[PDB]
Amino acid sequence: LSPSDFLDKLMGRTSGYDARIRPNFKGPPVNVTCNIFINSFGSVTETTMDYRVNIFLRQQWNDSRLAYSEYPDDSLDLDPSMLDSIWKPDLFFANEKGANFHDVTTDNKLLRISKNGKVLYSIRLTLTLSCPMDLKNFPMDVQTCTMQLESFGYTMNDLIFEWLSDGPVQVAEGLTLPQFILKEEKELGYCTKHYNTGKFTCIEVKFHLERQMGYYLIQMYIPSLLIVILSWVSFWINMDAAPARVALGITTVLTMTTQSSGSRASLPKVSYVKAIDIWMAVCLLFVFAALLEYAAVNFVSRKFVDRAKRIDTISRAAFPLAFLIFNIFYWITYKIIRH
Amino acid sequence: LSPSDFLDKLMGRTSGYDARIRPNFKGPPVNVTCNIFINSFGSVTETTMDYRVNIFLRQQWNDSRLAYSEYPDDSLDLDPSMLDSIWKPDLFFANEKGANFHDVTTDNKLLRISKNGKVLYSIRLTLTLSCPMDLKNFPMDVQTCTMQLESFGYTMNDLIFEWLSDGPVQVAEGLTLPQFILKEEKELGYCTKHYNTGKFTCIEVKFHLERQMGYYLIQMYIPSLLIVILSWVSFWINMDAAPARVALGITTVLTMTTQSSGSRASLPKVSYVKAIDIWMAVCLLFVFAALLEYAAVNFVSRKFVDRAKRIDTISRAAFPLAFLIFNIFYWITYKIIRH
Amino acid sequence: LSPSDFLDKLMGRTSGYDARIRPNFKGPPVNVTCNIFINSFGSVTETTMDYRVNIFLRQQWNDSRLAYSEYPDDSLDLDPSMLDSIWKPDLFFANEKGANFHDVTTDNKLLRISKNGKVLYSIRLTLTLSCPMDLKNFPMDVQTCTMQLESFGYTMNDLIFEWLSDGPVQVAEGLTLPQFILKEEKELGYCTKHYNTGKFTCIEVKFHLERQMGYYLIQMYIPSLLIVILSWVSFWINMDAAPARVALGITTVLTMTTQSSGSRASLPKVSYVKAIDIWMAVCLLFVFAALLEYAAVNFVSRKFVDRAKRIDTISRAAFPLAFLIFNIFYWITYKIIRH
Amino acid sequence: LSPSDFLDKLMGRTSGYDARIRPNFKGPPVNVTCNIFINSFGSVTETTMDYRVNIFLRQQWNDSRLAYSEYPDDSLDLDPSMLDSIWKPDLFFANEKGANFHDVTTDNKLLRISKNGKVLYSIRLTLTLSCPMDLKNFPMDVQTCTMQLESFGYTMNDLIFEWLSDGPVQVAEGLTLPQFILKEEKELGYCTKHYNTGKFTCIEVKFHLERQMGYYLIQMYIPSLLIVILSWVSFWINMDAAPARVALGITTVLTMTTQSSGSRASLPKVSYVKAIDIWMAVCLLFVFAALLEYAAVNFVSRKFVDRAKRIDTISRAAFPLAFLIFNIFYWITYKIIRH
Amino acid sequence: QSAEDLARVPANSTSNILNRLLVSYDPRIRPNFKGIPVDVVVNIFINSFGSIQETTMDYRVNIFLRQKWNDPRLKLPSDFRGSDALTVDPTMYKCLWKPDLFFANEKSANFHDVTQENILLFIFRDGDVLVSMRLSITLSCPLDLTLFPMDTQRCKMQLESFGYTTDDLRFIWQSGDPVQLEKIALPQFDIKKEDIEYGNCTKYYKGTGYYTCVEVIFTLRRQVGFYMMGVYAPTLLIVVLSWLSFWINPDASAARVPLGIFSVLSLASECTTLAAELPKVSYVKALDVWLIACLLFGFASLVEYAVVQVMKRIDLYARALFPFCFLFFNVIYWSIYL
Ligand SMILES: O=C1C[C@@H]2OCC=C3CN4CC[C@]56c7ccccc7N1[C@H]5[C@H]2[C@H]3C[C@H]46
Ligand SMILES: O=C1C[C@@H]2OCC=C3CN4CC[C@]56c7ccccc7N1[C@H]5[C@H]2[C@H]3C[C@H]46
Ligand SMILES: O=C1C[C@@H]2OCC=C3CN4CC[C@]56c7ccccc7N1[C@H]5[C@H]2[C@H]3C[C@H]46
Ligand SMILES: O=C1C[C@@H]2OCC=C3CN4CC[C@]56c7ccccc7N1[C@H]5[C@H]2[C@H]3C[C@H]46
Ligand SMILES: O=C1C[C@@H]2OCC=C3CN4CC[C@]56c7ccccc7N1[C@H]5[C@H]2[C@H]3C[C@H]46
Ligand SMILES: *[C@@H]1O[C@H](CO)[C@@H](O)[C@H](O)[C@H]1NC(C)=O
Ligand SMILES: *[C@@H]1O[C@H](CO)[C@@H](O)[C@H](O)[C@H]1NC(C)=O
Ligand SMILES: *[C@@H]1O[C@H](CO)[C@@H](O)[C@H](O)[C@H]1NC(C)=O
Ligand SMILES: *[C@@H]1O[C@H](CO)[C@@H](O)[C@H](O)[C@H]1NC(C)=O
Ligand SMILES: *[C@@H]1O[C@H](CO)[C@@H](O)[C@H](O)[C@H]1NC(C)=O
Ligand SMILES: *[C@@H]1O[C@H](CO)[C@@H](O)[C@H](O)[C@H]1NC(C)=O
Ligand SMILES: *[C@@H]1O[C@H](CO)[C@@H](O)[C@H](O)[C@H]1NC(C)=O
Ligand SMILES: *[C@@H]1O[C@H](CO)[C@@H](O)[C@H](O)[C@H]1NC(C)=O
Ligand SMILES: *[C@@H]1O[C@H](CO)[C@@H](O)[C@H](O)[C@H]1NC(C)=O
Repeated sequence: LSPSDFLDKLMGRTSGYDARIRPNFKGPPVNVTCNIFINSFGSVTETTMDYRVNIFLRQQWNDSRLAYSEYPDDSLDLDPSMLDSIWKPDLFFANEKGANFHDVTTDNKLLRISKNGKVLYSIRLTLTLSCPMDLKNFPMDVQTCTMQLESFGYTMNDLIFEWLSDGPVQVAEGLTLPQFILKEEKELGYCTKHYNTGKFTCIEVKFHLERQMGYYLIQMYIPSLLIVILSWVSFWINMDAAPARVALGITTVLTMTTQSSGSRASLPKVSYVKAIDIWMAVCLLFVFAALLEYAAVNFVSRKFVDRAKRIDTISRAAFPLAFLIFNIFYWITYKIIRH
Repeated sequence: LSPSDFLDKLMGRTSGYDARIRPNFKGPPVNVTCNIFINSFGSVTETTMDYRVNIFLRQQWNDSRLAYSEYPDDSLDLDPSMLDSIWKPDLFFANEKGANFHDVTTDNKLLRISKNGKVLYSIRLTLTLSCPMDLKNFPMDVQTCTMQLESFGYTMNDLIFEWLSDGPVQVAEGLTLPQFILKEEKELGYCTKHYNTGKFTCIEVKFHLERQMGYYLIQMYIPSLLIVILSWVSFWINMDAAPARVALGITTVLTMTTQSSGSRASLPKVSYVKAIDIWMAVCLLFVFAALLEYAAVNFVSRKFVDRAKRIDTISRAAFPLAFLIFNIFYWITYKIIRH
Repeated sequence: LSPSDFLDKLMGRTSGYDARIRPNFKGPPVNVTCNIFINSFGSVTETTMDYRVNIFLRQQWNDSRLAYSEYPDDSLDLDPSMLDSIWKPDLFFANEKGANFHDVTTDNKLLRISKNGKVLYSIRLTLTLSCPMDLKNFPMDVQTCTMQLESFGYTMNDLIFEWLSDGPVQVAEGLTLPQFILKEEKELGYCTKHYNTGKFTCIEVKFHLERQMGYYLIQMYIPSLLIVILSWVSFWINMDAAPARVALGITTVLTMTTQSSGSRASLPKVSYVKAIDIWMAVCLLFVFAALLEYAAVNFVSRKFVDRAKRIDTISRAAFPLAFLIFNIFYWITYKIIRH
Repeated sequence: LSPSDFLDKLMGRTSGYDARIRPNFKGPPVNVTCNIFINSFGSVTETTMDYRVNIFLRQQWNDSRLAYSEYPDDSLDLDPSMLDSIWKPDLFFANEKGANFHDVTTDNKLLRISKNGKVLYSIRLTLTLSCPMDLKNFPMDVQTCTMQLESFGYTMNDLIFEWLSDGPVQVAEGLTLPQFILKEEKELGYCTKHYNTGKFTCIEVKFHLERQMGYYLIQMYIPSLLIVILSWVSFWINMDAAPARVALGITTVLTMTTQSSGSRASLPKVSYVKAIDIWMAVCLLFVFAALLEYAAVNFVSRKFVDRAKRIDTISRAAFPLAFLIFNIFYWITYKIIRH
Repeated sequence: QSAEDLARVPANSTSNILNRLLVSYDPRIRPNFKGIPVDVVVNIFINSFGSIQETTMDYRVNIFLRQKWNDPRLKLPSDFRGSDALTVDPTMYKCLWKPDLFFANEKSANFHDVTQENILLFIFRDGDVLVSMRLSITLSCPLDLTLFPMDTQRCKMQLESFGYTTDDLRFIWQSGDPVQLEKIALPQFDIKKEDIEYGNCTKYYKGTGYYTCVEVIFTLRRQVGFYMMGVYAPTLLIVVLSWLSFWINPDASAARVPLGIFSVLSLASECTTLAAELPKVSYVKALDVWLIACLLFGFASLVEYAVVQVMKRIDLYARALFPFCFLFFNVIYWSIYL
């Protein structure tokens, strides 16, 4: 007969099947094998510590009550309307902020009952997970964005999740992010919570987002470094030309202050110190030291002009070595040591 | 004898009909023919890689069960409230990030049954699809933003989509985007996803979005180009002058730095080096090189004038030619060979 | 007796009435006299090309199937919950982007039936209507942001919308917009859709918006024009006293570049050339021209001094004429013609 | 028999359970031991004066009519669908702005009725809680954000809330706020809203949000100190150098005022004076005071020649004393006198 | 509807014999039908008042809209004494008539549904029905920020009837403390309970009746301290700097060059940097008048430098005239735009 009528003969109000009771009741816990297939991975914002995904969640399990060997069609499938007549594992995402199904042209979910009792459930969810990023070393950071599936009111001896055998988490092939790159090293583990009541089951997949810094290396480091070079060539050459020296000093400290405090609207607003902020502050300190050493040579000037030019030449030899020492001790620290 | 009660015997209780069984069941597939009519378009954002489109989507398919012969009216339609009494193909959008129908003054859903059996279904959706944008060459790039219709749990031996013959996707005429321009040539074809559970039918459209470049040409390229040309004009004057070239050199440097530091609030906040960042860094490097290779002349001058005169006579032809070879490289790399 | 059962004796199950058959079925079409009454207006956003308006909407039409002369109470009221029993004409705003009702403290609908069958249906909608804007001439422009009301499923052979005679579209008094000023001349018109199915009625209203340039005059026209006059006054000096003339030239070019930077920082994000960016590029070009005049005078001056004073006087007479010709052409083409 | 049918036997149309009246009606109050478990804590803004939290809220209360001793199950669960067939205490957050439940795969409510009468009701809410924060001492402020639960319908004659004994509010380990740092000392107490009808019960928990002044201290404070030092070094030189004093004076005034106006667009947009504004104004005032001291000692040089030198040597020891006195009167009143 | 009974004693049996099963209490027809107008007694209680967006002209506010009227068809019988306030649950909130008010200038209003529904209804002995409901409205008030850093915005909230004229429904305030509010902190403005001025204002909509209405008018005075210690005193300091730059010697020196080229550059880079922080509103605000005046004075300083070096006799007049010419403007501007 028809799959609808045979289905309601199998799982209706009659025939002894309560949806509100788990299969294998008073026995071994069910093994809900679930996997995800993510489509979009966007808006990894730093002002709210979240990221939005749009996944396909497919979970399979067993129940002896939905078994049959009398019907021609081997895998029945019920419409997404009457999904309240089958027990479903009551999972939820342990850290999601906002999340919702999709309802374009139909309900985007599916439930198939195989002949061997294997029940297959597939949803299309949109989630906004919460990942606690740290921007301590900002333009060279590596973030771990996690996603945890968990049960809601079923203990480990009542229900357990476990990932699929092969390919439990797989992204779409053509996705890309504005700032980060989603690496191909995702880690799949268990983080089972040991709460006050019992050990509620939970599984976790963590993605590694690695930030690329071409934009910052072009438009945040190089202008300030060239400004520092100009700050040195101020007093490297112009010995006696004081109006051709004070002007370069004013302009270089002014353009460095403008570069430092007019490029913070394009950086994520946090309050702890970032790497780019340390570098900006050290460049500001260096141009300040350039202007101060000019003023010191001018002070010691007004029988001693040889000592004045000697201090000038010693500073012109010491500033590049000092900046190379800082630059090395910064780059080997942030790029190779903390990575 | 009325179209309110004729349907209650055509597809209601006193009729053999199931809204969960496709026509021609266990036979040939159902050739659903779809076509779109794009009303609005926009919100193309580089931060979340999406774009919002407000479409009239219609799809037609003929079933042998919904055919009448005794009725006087050719095409009768039922209310959208009773849209759970006809099999409708689950047509979901394979790259959406959220969709919703429209229900102003009446729900915007229409289903009309013809006399031979041709069901027509026209709805109005407000999707926000996701096209991955790649801003490698930013002020001159195209964006192939797609739209992927697909079925959800009907393989290609059950359901098959295909476009109309004449004018599948016909965008409205009065469209005007803030950044892009929708090119009037919309590519259209099949994607036909082959998952590990069957071959699922699919049809897709690709729009080409080309940038408008005039605003960046007026406000980014041309002022910096005139700045670097004026910077060459600077060191073309006599060399025996302490404040007469430092002024124009540091003027060019200050204007270049404030230009490149004020333009960082109008670009898309991505973190890989694009075309405009390369062009804004190279001109800054050039005006810095002009100021530095004047300061070196002012150093080396104090027959000691002959070497500085040779340096000036070399540099006066070195800088414009080494700029107009890079200019050729840039405008054949970004405008020509990368299309 | 009471209204709540008189409606059951008029349109209910016992009497003859149908909830999806139009008045005068298979006869002359029904003429819906539609008018609106806006309350709010704003969010005219040029980055998504859509405004938002919060309207009352009154549609009145006659149907003799509700004509009654049974008891003298001549104003029947249906509650806004059993609103699916009467026939009400479908109406969808053919350019909306998302729009919905209001449901605070009650349902915000009303349906009053009169004696002669003329019923009056008033709803309170909020609408995010789409408006294709045009910022070719930004601070001096007009927007013809329109609004259409179209039938959905009923051709012009079955239903016809028409505006009310005595001021169909009204405006709540004291309505201020942050940018525009809504005119008192609103052009009501007969749109008409001629699609492949048939011809569908479509009434429309076109508001005119005028951007008031009072802020742009005080903040971006007067300072730049002042800087152009200052750049004139720079080389208006007679002798070759260097630091004053060089000071004023560098001053004017730095402040003009900073003005251009801030103008990009505050203005709309549109990637085609606007009539404010033309007028900023030209002022930047004129300050470039004055600096180049100084550089040329210095380059020719060490017979030579006579030609130097000659070209200085010629430029001092020619630059005001050039700027006046440009300003005349600019303000006639933007403030006068395209107005 | 089945636990669902046993719930139908225990409460329904068979027994005398009335789901609209409180337990032990016409008698003593019913204490509800409540405890929360926060999962996210973010979006704490200063523009709309509210934060956003994502909690697991749990309530335990005794119900006399829900005891039983003739069933093998030690504690039954209750379906989230048939959950409005029981008494539940109306508990709302008195300072919320937007609050919603979750259902990501199923409803996230869980109701467990014990064998003696204990009832556990656990839900998962997302809340936007309105806390009013002041920024009178901004970059070292400590904001107390409260969450106050209170009854809606019943007074304290009927319903009495109280927190749990051990660990009422817990925090999910690994939280990180963008610009704050949450302290582990949560001060929880009673609230007892005294209204006109009766004293409605009210409990509350106050988190102590502390801010961390890294980005502000490195981006603003240290540049301000350096510019004040440069202003001192300006007139620390002798009067033989007429250019250098006024040059460094204009230099320090400009970099101070542009650091102020560059910081002014990254602070929270409020209208009362913050603690950073007082510092960035007084530092500008002292830089201007040093430059006006230079103007005075140039105005008096028209005790024949030491009338300027004595005042300059007095300033060269009196301005650091003024800055030190301001620092001791600032870093005490903001860092230690407002705890 | 047709269910026989469930209980006889408690506060639900009286509702079952009061409406929807017993004698017809039609919830569609108002009390005193074709008699006198019903008198609804409203009094809001504000819990939150914020997000005054100067780009959309709105403000969000959370109220407790209590409304209490007199229904003689719900006269509680004298069978009991303990049911002085017969509390009906919101499952039957639609089975009794309720006045259909609405906010005539709202934008997107919605209820609250946390852990329960937030509507409480009481039915008293003498027939007085009371409805409290928590509400989260976002009304619209036309902000006119011409006097921007010193302006006072009045924003009003008006309750109205929807379909019931003045001879059918009529709103009156409680007449004792009708608009209360908690301690609330606006980010920029300053709400004050000293001005909470309210009143009736019915509208005469043409053709169809004369609809009732009440309204509250909050007054908000935007505090000025950040702007005064921000873009007022540093900008005035820049202008005073460029004035005092006339005291440097021109004779055989080159150090007035930076004090000019950086004064004008600093004032321009303050003006057009402020131009993004201000509310994006395209008409002349008082702050913009101040900024253009300060830029005119910097331009005047540099053109005075030009005229003294294109023509002792002019500097001594400029130093004593133009810093004295600032004061007249600084008096008339703060007298007009304040
Ligand atoms: O009492 C609680 C609160 C606590 O909330 C943190 C999250 C949890 C997730 N699951 C879902 C509900 C919960 C649970 C199950 C059975 C009784 C009490 C109970 N809970 C929450 C609890 C943990 C564990 C479990
Ligand atoms: O079991 C699955 C998982 C898999 O998820 C990736 C996306 C897919 C696209 N659609 C969505 C529903 C799905 C499907 C149909 C019938 C049985 C199982 C099933 N799903 C997904 C599947 C593919 C193919 C198909
Ligand atoms: O067959 C169609 C598709 C077409 O879609 C573009 C939008 C239109 C808007 N109105 C609403 C529905 C529609 C219509 C009415 C009756 C039969 C078919 C039908 N439509 C759409 C149509 C046009 C015209 C009309
Ligand atoms: O009469 C009132 C009005 C007043 O409104 C401010 C909000 C309050 C919150 N709770 C919820 C409803 C209320 C209440 C309960 C019982 C009778 C009357 C009544 N109210 C509101 C009241 C306060 C106190 C209480
Ligand atoms: O018939 C109408 C249309 C008209 O729309 C402009 C808005 C108005 C606001 N109030 C609320 C609804 C309205 C009204 C009440 C009762 C019957 C009809 C009716 N309306 C609108 C009306 C005015 C007056 C009134
Ligand atoms: C589920 O996992 C448990 C783990 O011990 C195992 O004993 C059982 O056989 C599995 N399969 C079921 C319950 O079908
Ligand atoms: C279900 O039962 C079958 C019985 O053979 C077993 O092989 C399978 O592992 C079980 N689990 C799933 C998820 O199919
Ligand atoms: C659908 O099209 C296919 C062609 O690929 C055809 O074989 C089949 O019969 C068609 N089915 C119907 C119902 O027209
Ligand atoms: C109707 O079905 C028949 C298949 O036998 C064919 O004429 C045609 O493809 C169908 N019409 C459609 C799809 O519009
Ligand atoms: C409606 O408008 C049409 C326009 O042609 C007119 O013929 C007709 O008389 C009008 N009235 C009715 C009731 O159809
Ligand atoms: C509807 O028909 C009646 C017939 O008496 C007429 O008086 C009325 O004006 C008509 N209404 C419209 C809107 O045409
Ligand atoms: C509830 O019942 C338990 C039963 O042991 C008792 O201990 C407790 O005091 C009661 N009250 C509360 C508030 O838990
Ligand atoms: C609730 O708390 C009160 C204390 O106010 C106590 O007297 C009572 O025993 C507790 N339990 C119940 C069930 O009322
Ligand atoms: C308040 O409302 C209107 C406003 O003019 C007025 O007619 C009425 O009498 C006033 N007083 C009341 C309702 O007590």
